[PDB]
Amino acid sequence: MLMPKKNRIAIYELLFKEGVMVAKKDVHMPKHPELADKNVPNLHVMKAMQSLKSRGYVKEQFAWRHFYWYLTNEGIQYLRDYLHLPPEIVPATLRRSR
Amino acid sequence: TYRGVDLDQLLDMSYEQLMQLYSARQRRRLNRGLRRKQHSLLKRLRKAKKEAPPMEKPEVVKTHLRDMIILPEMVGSMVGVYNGKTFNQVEIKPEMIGHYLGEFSITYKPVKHGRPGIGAT
Amino acid sequence: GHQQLYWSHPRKFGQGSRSCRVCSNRHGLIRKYGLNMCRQCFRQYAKDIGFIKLD
Amino acid sequence: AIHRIRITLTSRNVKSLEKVCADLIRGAKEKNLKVKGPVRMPTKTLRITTRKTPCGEGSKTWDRFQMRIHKRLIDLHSPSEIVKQITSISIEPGVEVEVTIADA
Amino acid sequence: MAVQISKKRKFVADGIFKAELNEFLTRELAEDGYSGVEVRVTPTRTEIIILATRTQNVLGEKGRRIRELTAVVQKRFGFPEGSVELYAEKVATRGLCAIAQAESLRYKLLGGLA
Amino acid sequence: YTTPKKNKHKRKKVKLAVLKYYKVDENGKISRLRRECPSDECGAGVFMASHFDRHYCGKCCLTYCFN
RNA sequence: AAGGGCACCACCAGGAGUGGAGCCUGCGGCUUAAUUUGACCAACACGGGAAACCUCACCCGGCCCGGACACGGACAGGAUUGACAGAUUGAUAGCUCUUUCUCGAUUCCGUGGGUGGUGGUGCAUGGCCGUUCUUAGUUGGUGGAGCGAUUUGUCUGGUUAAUUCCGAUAACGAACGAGACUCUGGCAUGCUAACUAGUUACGCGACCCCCGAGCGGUCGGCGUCCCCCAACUUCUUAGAGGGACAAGUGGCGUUCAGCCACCCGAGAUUGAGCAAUAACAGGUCUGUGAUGCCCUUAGAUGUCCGGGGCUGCACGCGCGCUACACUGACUGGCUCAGCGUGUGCCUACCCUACGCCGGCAGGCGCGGGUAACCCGUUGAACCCCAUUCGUGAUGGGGAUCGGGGAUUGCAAUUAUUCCCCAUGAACGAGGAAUUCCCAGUAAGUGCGGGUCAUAAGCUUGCGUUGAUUAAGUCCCUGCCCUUUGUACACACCGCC
Ligand SMILES: [Mg+2]
Ligand SMILES: [Mg+2]
Repeated sequence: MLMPKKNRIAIYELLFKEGVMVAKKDVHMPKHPELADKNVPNLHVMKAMQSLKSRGYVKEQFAWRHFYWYLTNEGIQYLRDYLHLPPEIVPATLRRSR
Repeated sequence: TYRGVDLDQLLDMSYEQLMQLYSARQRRRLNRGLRRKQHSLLKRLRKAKKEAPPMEKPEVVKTHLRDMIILPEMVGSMVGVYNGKTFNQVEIKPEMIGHYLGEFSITYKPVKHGRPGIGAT
Repeated sequence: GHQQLYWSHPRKFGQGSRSCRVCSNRHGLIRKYGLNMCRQCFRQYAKDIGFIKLD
Repeated sequence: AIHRIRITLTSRNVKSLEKVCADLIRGAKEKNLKVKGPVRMPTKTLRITTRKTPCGEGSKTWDRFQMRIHKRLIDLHSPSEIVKQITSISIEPGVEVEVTIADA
Repeated sequence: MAVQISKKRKFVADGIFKAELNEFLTRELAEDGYSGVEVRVTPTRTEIIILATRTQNVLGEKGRRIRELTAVVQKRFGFPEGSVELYAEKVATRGLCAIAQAESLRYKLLGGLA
Repeated sequence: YTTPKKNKHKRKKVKLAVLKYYKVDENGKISRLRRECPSDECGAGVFMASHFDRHYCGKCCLTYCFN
């Protein structure tokens, strides 16, 4: 995938800010619905999540026309040391109000 | 004589009043905007005609778009119209004005009927 | 090719513009009531939506 | 306040609609509001006809489906204000309610 | 009004939501003894109740997986934030649930049992 | 198959060495020997092309033609 | 082969037809680079398959990787990516080439390994559905018999649409199917409710009689849920209920199960849905991110883009429509429906009142309607009433073809559709054969929905008008039960 850094970090931090992310299967979608300001094509995020699944940091669930990627525990430390983050900031699903 | 006026007047017959000389389908076609592909083809034929040697026909120009409607300023060009398999070069006669380019490159050869096979018992 | 021709052909109408909302099929679509579901998929799920047989 | 409101209830079955239309008006009478009579609108029957087979080979047997949407209109009218009086909806799953006013 | 669709289309969309959510729960909670889905919608908010056998299995570490599914259903259908809640309910007489028994049979067959 | 045309030759890049298209003289005097792209999206950091009859900006994609 | 019963996917008596003509549409054949393909009662207006692009799977060509991950090279002294100009290209695909700029670690190369495919295989399969077979049939336990395969139960008889029931009985006790069941239509002047349905009464009105009526006639004109400023629910809606049970009378009947006739009753058989065991090498891998195995996967069988084709014609066949006319055609007037739809997650695309322009197809502005609130009281057709036509291929028929005008779209040519003026071809009731059908039925007749950017000769329903014949039979075509023969068991399309 030839997609740049500047959207790769954006997709990565969206994926880390909350434990999951939802993407419709449409490789010709002009714009992924959320992260609206970043103007990121849907094919780029689909293949980025495919690469992350291939390396095993995320597991994928497929309904009718949607992906339901679930970030795993091996996805925690990879996003942490890719985004250069101390192990205190967690996804919302991990720790709530505690 | 397309509509009683000669070809010379048709060369300087602008588009706005040319639609009143075309039929209904051609007038509706020219009422809607011609896309960039048609304009590029028109520029290509103009280039070929201006670079064509005097008293000699221009070179062949090819295209897939056979939905082009013939304009009087394209008369005398060598245009190769695709038939689905090859490009068919065709003259632009002074009688072809209201007709689409696709009518002059047939998409099938006419059938030569042979002996019927196993069917129609 | 680049973006100028990869998706240049319009699909703002017509049969290729519509697909099943389940299996993305392009044949036998049911546009009534905005169902947007394939004929096979509708027979599969009509109990789930609530279309039940009476007569 | 001076308020006159409209309450509409709709679902796919009649038992739930009837029990809501009964207990809600009974609570209204126990809460002494005069009630405009329940209006049962004509049913919307959503019919879909589909060939049973997924292939087209067969005896051309068509499967027909229905969806009966029944809706009831009840108007709660009191000399005083209404919304501060009644707030509890007491709505089971499967039935839809829209609460509007005379202005709306 | 103009913003809201007709009642017929609204009931159709509700049925579509029900079927899609049921399919998602089937494909996601297959190994967790999924039984069925029950949803309770109100104008205030919606309540989604999952019927399943292993509630402790569908619920992750301190409710991790239930939070994950709640976020998934929040994102995919675009509810207002905080307007959906997911309850996992243990079924009664799980031998009477054909879905659970069929899934258990499929699990047994995948285990290698005759 | 048996495609009548030969397999289309894909472009291979020129493998350019270190750029070095700017020179200073007598112990340091800057000499822009390449054209400046004046747009904001190009910026003043990048240079323009040095074609034999026009100038091209890598980012701004403007064409300054000298006749 | 016998015996009994049954069916308009059988017949009888009829009705309407089909096959005869034109056209539409689907198969075969022919031609083609391509006319993608499946399917041959139980395929042939079927794949909801009415394809200009898409659909597309076929052909002619051109791009992209949307080839993850891992290993090893490669590289910030550049891994590599985009692009102006020119040629080149159908293309304004930096696709390639000359030419330099520019992104910067995301890539590139090679090795494995993905992945995808409307690619193949329904004779590998799931699921679906069709057929056997919508006929009434099917099975367990225990017991009886037989060495056993098996048999009784599951039947002589009577009855039913029904192994439906009564009756006998080495059977007893069961279970499914049928029945029962749900929706539907028919009666409820009985109950509840009604400004998003009405009625009645009254008050304003408007017009005619006003000779003189005057509580005269009409109004789909305005009002009385505007909140004090009428009642009522018959007409409409939809809920709770009732109502019909062979219940009552006569007869037949072992007087049992039941059957015929009749009164009262809205109704003395409303149509559907579901629908057992076992099976088919029945159809779909071209519905699926249902899927095994095989094939391809970078010059792609992926994917996108351009065009053509799927319509192509010496010909055969299927379902349809139109007609062959006077029981008609045209012109004008009069007059009655019911299903059901209507503005969208992607998705842009709604139903449309009314006013104006145009002859029409259409266009131009004002609105209503997310809907018993607007289209709409759906002023429909058929039919009815009057005009003309006059037994002629004629004012029937509108196929073929010319010209012009609009609509949708990126694009209407191989004519999308529509409108106008032109031409009026066969066809004068159709051979041998053959389809469907018993009461609101066939048939005539229009209207919704599906497909739809634009669209119906198709289909699903709806309504309008509305019958002849019959209340039987096994003659043909078949089916069920019993007995019988068998040299068949892939089961007579057999075997020989
Ligand atoms: Mg005439
Ligand atoms: Mg013998």
